[PDB]
Amino acid sequence: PNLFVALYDFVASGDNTLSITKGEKLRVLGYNHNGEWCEAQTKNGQGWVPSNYITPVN
Amino acid sequence: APTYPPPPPP
Repeated sequence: PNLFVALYDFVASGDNTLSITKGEKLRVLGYNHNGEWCEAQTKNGQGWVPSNYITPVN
Repeated sequence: APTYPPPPPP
């Protein structure tokens, strides 16, 4: 439901952002005020990633 | 969340 998959690689630009790899699964906690950033959890930790870089799976 | 915009997807 909040289970997602990464569409593209994203390299953390610091400031509480999280690196993710295409194909990786994430759990989504929420979004920032404009929906552009998504706060997510993966095996590598927790942080903000682009909302457009991920999508629900299953 | 970051104050700047995220990169656009490709």
